[PDB]
Amino acid sequence: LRPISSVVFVIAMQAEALPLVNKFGLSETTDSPLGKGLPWVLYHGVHKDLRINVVCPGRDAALGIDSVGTVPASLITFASIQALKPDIIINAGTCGGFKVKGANIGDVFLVSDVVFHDRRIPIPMFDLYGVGLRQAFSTPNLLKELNLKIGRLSTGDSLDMSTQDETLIIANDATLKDMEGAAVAYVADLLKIPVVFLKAVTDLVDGDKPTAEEFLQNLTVVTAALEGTATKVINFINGRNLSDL
Amino acid sequence: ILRPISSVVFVIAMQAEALPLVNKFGLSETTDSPLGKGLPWVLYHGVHKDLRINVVCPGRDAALGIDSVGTVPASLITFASIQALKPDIIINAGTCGGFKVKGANIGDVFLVSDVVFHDRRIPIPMFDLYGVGLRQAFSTPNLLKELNLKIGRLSTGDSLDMSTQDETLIIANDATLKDMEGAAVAYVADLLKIPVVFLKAVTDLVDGDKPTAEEFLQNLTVVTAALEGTATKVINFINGRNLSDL
Repeated sequence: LRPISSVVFVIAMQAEALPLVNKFGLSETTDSPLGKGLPWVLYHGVHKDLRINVVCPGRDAALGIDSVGTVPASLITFASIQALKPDIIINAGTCGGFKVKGANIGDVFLVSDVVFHDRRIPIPMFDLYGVGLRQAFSTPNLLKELNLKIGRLSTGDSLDMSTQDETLIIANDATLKDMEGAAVAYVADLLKIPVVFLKAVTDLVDGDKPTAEEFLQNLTVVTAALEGTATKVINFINGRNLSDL
Repeated sequence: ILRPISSVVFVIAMQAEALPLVNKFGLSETTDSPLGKGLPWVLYHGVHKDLRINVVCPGRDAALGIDSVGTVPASLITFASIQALKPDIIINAGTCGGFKVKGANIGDVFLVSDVVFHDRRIPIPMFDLYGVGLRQAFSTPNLLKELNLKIGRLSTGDSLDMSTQDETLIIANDATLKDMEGAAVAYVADLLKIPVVFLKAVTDLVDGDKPTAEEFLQNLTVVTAALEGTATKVINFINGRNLSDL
């Protein structure tokens, strides 16, 4: 095969992208290559053997909060793949974790496989489709070298967790809970692009703090840990082919 | 210079829901992959009188062949169709559950006034309203006057069933209709500034006495014919009119 030459990061919140942007000296795109009048942000750069791009769903028109959730993440994954034809996608972001599954605040996890906990369609065939079980691209050398934790990720468009959500998340044996991962994998699967995840724990879903409060409290520090890992991930990938990880 | 509507996109989640409409207007399946290669998405195009008509579906899933329902695939095809096909107006036609307390009956084909999500709960200020994603459908007063369709709020979520948490939000948002793509089509259409209108045909009563999946499957064929019937009259009404006339 050929060495990986192009990597796209899909990152939901702009402050989580920014340190990575600055670290690799990436520039904000000016020519709206993913479509006109869109709030989306793309940062581009060439670093050693890798073209590097980072896409975010951008600041919402009303208030400028990050356009989080499965739909915007799915849109930018699709558009950036079609526009750039990367070798690999990395969906980097924050997530909730389970203490009983070994998750701690500030851990940056790799993901083995990914599901939805909030697409409940109680009809055969549709049920499995809804769950949308998908495997992350195998990166055994990356995991070993960086000494990263790993677990199943469960995706849904809510930050909190209803009773029904929790039953499905426990049943699927997830270590991690986010708001976009499985939608990224659906699009990547559709377009035959390998996908890796980097999910950084801001809050303990089985813990003694409310989710929204804990997430907001740890966001700044955990973002920094996520940048430290994503940086190492980029350097590791440089000059390797997909077989090497 | 402004002009009468020349191009319409239909976004339809299930192929069987799209076919009656395809047959009615003699549309043919595109072979040129206008939205991108290697995808399961299906596009039908044709010309009826003064209007070019595109019907797009998220396609049958690779595993078992079932319709790729839900907000993500709908929002992708909306996005790709807008960019490639450059429509004047989008119509999101599909089936939905209805609340009989809100005046909905099985076989009713509604015109949506506005749209929300009931399954994006982000209990943080600013994020909360964003998650709900309240959006107004394009104003079509004359169409409503002509066609006499019931109207009401649509509430969107990626589940066919309704958890207790979903219900609380659906009740408080005073929706008449419940579906699986609507608010996401609206989101995408807003982003790209395309007028969107919704035709939602009631297959099951969320506050009735029949299990949802069961009632939906039972009524799907007859309600799909009803939906074709309304969409046909919508297409014929739009013909020759500008946006501001509906």
